[PDB]
Amino acid sequence: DTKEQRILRYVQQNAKPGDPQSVLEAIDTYCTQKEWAMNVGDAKGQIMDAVIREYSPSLVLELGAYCGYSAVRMARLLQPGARLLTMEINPDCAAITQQMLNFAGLQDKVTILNGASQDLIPQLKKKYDVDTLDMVFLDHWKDRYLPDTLLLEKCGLLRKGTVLLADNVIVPGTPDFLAYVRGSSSFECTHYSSYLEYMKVVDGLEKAIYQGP
Ligand SMILES: Nc1ncnc2c1ncn2[C@@H]1O[C@H](CSCC[C@H](N)C(=O)O)[C@@H](O)[C@H]1O
Ligand SMILES: O=c1[nH]cnc2c(O)c(F)c(-c3ccc(F)cc3)cc12
Ligand SMILES: [Cl-]
Ligand SMILES: [Mg+2]
Repeated sequence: DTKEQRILRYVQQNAKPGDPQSVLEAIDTYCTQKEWAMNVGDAKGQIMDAVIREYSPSLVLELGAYCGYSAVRMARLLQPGARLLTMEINPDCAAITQQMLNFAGLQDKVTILNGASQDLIPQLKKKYDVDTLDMVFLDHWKDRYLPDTLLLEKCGLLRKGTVLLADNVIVPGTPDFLAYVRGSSSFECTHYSSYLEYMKVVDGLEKAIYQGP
């Protein structure tokens, strides 16, 4: 078995079905005590929670699902009828994520799409009936943050006030993306300093609010 299978089994055997908080706590326990994994984690997760509560987004797009930790984190704070779409290139992880969400009782709020972000983003309007996004969580791969931001804009998926929230802007780091959004009059940016999940290593999130062309 894989690390990701082991995380899912741990949740299944140490959390309560239908209880998102118990799922997050189980994942965080496993990943602190047993095996590190690239979940956004509790420290940065608390910042994400504060952002989600401030904006109450009706439609969120996540890039990079992994085991479903961040999807659970966000979806448990969505209002009735609000929705999360999450894109995941690795089919084994897409299946873990789906099972994680099912266990948490969040499956009605989330659509887990198996494919590359750069291939799926251009299909959101016609295939997935999206108009514009209220929030984007970028947490897939550092080198895709800038290209996928520019693709989102090309595809007409951003509106005035769309919130981009980017993980790992310090470690592994996303220098092109940061230089771009911080230098562009089309974004208003704020940095939230924190720590790499499960580690005493500095990391941070960037919030970049789209301001129109
Ligand atoms: N181009 C791409 N499109 C979609 N998924 C991608 C991708 N490149 C990498 N990924 C996926 O992005 C994930 C990064 S880890 C995601 C962690 C998750 N957001 C959490 O905090 O719980 C991996 O599962 C990886 O397979
Ligand atoms: O590739 C990633 N995608 C999404 N999130 C990540 C993450 O949160 C990480 F900490 C890391 C990471 C991996 C190894 C390290 F030594 C440090 C950070 C990687 C990713
Ligand atoms: Cl943490
Ligand atoms: Mg990350």
